[PDB]
Amino acid sequence: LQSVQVFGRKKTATAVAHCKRGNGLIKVNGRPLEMIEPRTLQYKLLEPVLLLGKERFAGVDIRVRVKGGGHVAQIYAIRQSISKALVAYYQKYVDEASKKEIKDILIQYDRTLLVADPRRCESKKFGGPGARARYQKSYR
Amino acid sequence: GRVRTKTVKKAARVIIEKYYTRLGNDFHTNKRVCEEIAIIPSKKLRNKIAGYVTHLMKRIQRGPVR
Amino acid sequence: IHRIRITLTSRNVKSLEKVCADLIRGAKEKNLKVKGPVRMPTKTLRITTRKTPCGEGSKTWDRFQMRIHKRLIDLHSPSEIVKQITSISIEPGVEVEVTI
Amino acid sequence: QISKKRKFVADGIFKAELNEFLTRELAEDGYSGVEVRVTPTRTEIIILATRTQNVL
Amino acid sequence: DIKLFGKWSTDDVQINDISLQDYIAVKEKYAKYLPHSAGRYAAKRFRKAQCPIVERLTNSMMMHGRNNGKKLMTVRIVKHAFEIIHLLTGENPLQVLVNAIINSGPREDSTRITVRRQAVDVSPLRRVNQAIWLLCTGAREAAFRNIKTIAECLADELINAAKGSSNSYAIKKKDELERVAKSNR
Amino acid sequence: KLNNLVLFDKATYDKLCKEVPNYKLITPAVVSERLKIRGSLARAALQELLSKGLIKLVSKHRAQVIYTRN
Amino acid sequence: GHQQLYWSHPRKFGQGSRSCRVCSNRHGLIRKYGLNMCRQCFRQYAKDIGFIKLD
Amino acid sequence: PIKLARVTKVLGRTGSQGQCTQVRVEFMDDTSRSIIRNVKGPVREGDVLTLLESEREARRL
Amino acid sequence: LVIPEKFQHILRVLNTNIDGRRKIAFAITAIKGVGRRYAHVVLRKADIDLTKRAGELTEDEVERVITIMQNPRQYKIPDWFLNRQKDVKDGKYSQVLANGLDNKLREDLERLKKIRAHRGLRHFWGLRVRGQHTKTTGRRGRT
Amino acid sequence: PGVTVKDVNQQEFVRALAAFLKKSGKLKVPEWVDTVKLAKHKELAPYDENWFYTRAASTARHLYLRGGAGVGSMTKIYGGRQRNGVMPSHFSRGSKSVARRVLQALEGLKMVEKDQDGGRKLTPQGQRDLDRIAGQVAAAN
RNA sequence: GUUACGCGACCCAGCGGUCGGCGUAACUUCUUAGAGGGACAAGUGGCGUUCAGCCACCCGAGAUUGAGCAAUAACAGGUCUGUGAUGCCCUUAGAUGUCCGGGGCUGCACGCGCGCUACACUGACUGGCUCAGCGUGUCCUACGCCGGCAGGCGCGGGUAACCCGUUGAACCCCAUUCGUGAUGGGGAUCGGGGAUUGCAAUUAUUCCCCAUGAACGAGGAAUUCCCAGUAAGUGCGGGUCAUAAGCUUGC
Ligand SMILES: [Zn+2]
Repeated sequence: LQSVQVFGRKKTATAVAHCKRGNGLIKVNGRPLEMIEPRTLQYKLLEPVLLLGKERFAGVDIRVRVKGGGHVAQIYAIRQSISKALVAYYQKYVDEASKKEIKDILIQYDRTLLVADPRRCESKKFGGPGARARYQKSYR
Repeated sequence: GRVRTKTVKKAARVIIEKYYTRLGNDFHTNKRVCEEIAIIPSKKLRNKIAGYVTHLMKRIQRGPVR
Repeated sequence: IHRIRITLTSRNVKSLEKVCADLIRGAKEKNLKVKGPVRMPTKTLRITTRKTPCGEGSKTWDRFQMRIHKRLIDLHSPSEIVKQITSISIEPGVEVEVTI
Repeated sequence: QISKKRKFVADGIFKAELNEFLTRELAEDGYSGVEVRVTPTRTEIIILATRTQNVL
Repeated sequence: DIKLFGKWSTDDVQINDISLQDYIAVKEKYAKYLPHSAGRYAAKRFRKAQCPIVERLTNSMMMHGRNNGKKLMTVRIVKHAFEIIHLLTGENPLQVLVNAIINSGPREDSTRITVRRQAVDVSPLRRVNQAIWLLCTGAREAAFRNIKTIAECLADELINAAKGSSNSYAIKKKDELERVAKSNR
Repeated sequence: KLNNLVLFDKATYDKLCKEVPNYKLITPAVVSERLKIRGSLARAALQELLSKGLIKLVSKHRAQVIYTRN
Repeated sequence: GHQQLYWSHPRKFGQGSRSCRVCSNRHGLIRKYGLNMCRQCFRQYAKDIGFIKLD
Repeated sequence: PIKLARVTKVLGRTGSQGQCTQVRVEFMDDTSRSIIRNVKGPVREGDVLTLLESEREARRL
Repeated sequence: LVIPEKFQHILRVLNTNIDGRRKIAFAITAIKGVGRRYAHVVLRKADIDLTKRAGELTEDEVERVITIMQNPRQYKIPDWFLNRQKDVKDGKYSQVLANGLDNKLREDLERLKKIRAHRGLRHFWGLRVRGQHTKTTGRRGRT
Repeated sequence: PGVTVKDVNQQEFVRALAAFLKKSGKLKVPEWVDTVKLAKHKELAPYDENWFYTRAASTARHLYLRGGAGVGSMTKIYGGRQRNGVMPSHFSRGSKSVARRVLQALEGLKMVEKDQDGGRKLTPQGQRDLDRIAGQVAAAN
């Protein structure tokens, strides 16, 4: 069999996508890709498909399992974990030029799709309520 | 704010005078040399000393160094 | 030949992994199969204190901390064999518990 | 039985109180420290000093 | 090809201003499917200059900290305000948004050098994003204690500023900051 | 202090079936302003002209609903 | 007092029941993990217990 | 009278609080004459300024 | 959705004159002793469809609504739901509405003052009752 | 062809299932359905006159995903934000007598059974009709 | 933990679709945590005494992450109410020792400081849908019955990557009702009832229900904090805790 499973993550939302050989199946936690909430962020999950075309997703089945984070973090985790899975599938089996043809499209559009943003929550300090904010000081 | 302190500049000059025959213009090569001839206590220091030796290798190659 | 599990809990990693790797190799010349040391996550104890004994000051705080490292190594052998490997001198920070 | 987050704590409270009594008791004969060897066999405590004959 | 909200093309969008065309980013390189990009813009200077101008707008709708991180709420405001601009005028709202920034850009300000002020010129990045400041706060206070909704008021604020009319809050504040600037040259 | 109609009288129901379907924009925020009617009529009134098919639904959301001429 | 009211007040909870195990203080006790030390006497012995100050 | 000018050099930041900066621009009528003006907001080299009142020459604030 | 001819702009179901323009679950809260929680279960026990405003109810329907709220034990409304529960004179479970709510407040406040309870002395002194701090708040109307 | 519950919209699926649970009128609706706040973090009665059918529909839908959910697992699903006037808000649980009478009325319809471990799991009869009601939602579009 | 496989449900025929249904074959990608690795201003181009260095760009996870530690000299800074750290003084049996009972530390013409909740439609309400992370536990809690609710009664589990717990958190998201009116915004004040903790609830301990429905329509002069996962919104732990967060400390 020809399968691969990569990850792609936002803050604490880790998403792993299993990429077998199959027929055009993209679903997340058992649910179809078009029915993932929030539906305001519908096109951010479809930026893998709308850029490259469905025909580059034709020979595979994609099954994304997602854990952690929040609603908006998990949308950016899925679209990264899809876009890194098709690159690993067109590398371990298909030619390096076929990888480079879609590596060029996914860097021209939204570098976040392949390189994870390293920003995490800066810790809270005892001066104030947040990381940087301080409690209000009074003189007289 | 990448100014190198005296403990990096003094240690790098004594290395080149003792081991000029081994050093080149590759950082990663001289990174492996600088841990071979020296008891450097930390890795982040080791990259700074090796990073200043390789900078000096170009100045030595063009002319003399004070 | 049955289940026998040894838990290794210490406060430092360096003394713990020295005791740890001493027990893997001890069952290797015994030709006793041993599943490698699984690593339980670190428990971290986080007392936070006001740092001045009076109450006057600019409200600094003192974050004490102590992390506990835990290791489990299991063998498959009767009690005739295992306790001899345990009987060696064990480093003073590391705690040993043998499960029957 | 006891919780192991409590067990490491109470062992620290053990040798802290132990080190504080031997500081007060052996203040006059160069006492320095206590090393603790809690074992399931006999627990040995080694008292470090420079006047052994006054510890004895 | 990349249509915003799946509906609005960026192909025919043209900037009829020489100055504000390096600094208004809606073309095919800057074409996105949603105005929720989650990009790192505020870590280097002038990197908001290549930020897409439709989602600098949705970032500025999150003010008055009652609704401060609710960016998904502000996308569906900008979504519905684009439907209304099409129903009222009949063209691509991305064209109307471009004309609402050009006509509302204060091209003369006045710094302080006790009271007397010197007329200075405005950089082409400042007069873009000060216009974004004016368009949103014109939409916000015109929608506050009114039954007229925020996506309705954001639409009409962009319609009136694209026409150059003196109805909207953005144009008359753009005109006030220039009249004060002219009287202390 | 403005008082609105909670129910249509005869002379404003006429404007509803005549003036309202000729608008480029039909939303309960605009319709309730031009007819001086309370905002819960303007939802019920525009769900009534939609059932006749005299207007065209272009979007629908829990925040607002947008119609147009037909 | 005599045997029936000299210590008769019930002390099974509250601050009257819990004292520092070192200096017999009643305030600022750290009850966490059975320490039962007042917070001043705690940070005196915090390294002898073995709490390493990392942050 | 329309005037469009192109920034060719940044000449440091001027002001009490340093709130603005001085530039050296070339007009787009002819690329020969150059005036110094003091613009506020972030400015790069090469971006276009529009000028209401030309010929003012911007003495130091 | 057109206005009826019998559309009552006002309704006097008690000594309170209530709006006819409000929806019926919220018009009858103008009556004292009826809040929004109580106003729904009276309208569920009368089976008025709550989408109707307070003007379009006929006189026979309003007569039924005022019957049910004045007799709550009879129409399957529980004892934990009422206003005066286990009354300090009769032991009754009743829902005082308009002036019976106003008359039994003073009857509860004069009873506390008559026996000179500490909760009754502070109603007479105009102070707070429920043990709040009075050093820094409630300074309105005290100068 | 073959459609499961997860293959279709969820917000329409409770609207299809609650019409089904009321149609086959065998569901045991208790007496106090007209006077409950439905949780002590709410403040009014639920606006739907028959909320029991749409609460029993969603409760039946949750057991298709995570079985072994007892009553204490059902107060967590229908928990929400309690506003405390001038004090800050907190999480608060749903009503236990609602979730108990819902699962017991789903027990008396033979959609659910009790489990060897805790909670109540669906029946194969319960897994049957949910996929069929989902087959009619996919039919509608 | 994953994948594979074996059964099992269900759907409509496939070495199909879903399953946190069940069991075991390879495996560490995801989880954990060890060892090493990695970034040095190294490379390129500028600028610079051609030094020290600086700017920009390539490549890259990263081209200043955030803390902790922190000198000499001080200050009549605070703490004798942390100490069986302590000099001197005072008291020492009708006690300034100590216990017990009751009260007070909450008292309200008023002034100020840190906060909380708000002034609503970018909202509230009622449903529906769907996502955390630190961390704690002999007290934490699963499940079953009872009650409308707070709660109660049974059975179990966890001294804890084992159980609670896949911590089904809020905001958000979708659908409802409302309609610019101190309104269904706001929830102060206060009446009546119901539970729980405790030796004791009155000066309401908290908790719940029903009623009551105040100022407040963005705040004068002033002034605080802050530049990136930051401000702000938003909820959740820990500390204090028999009962317990409008606080603080962390997530
Ligand atoms: Zn102490």
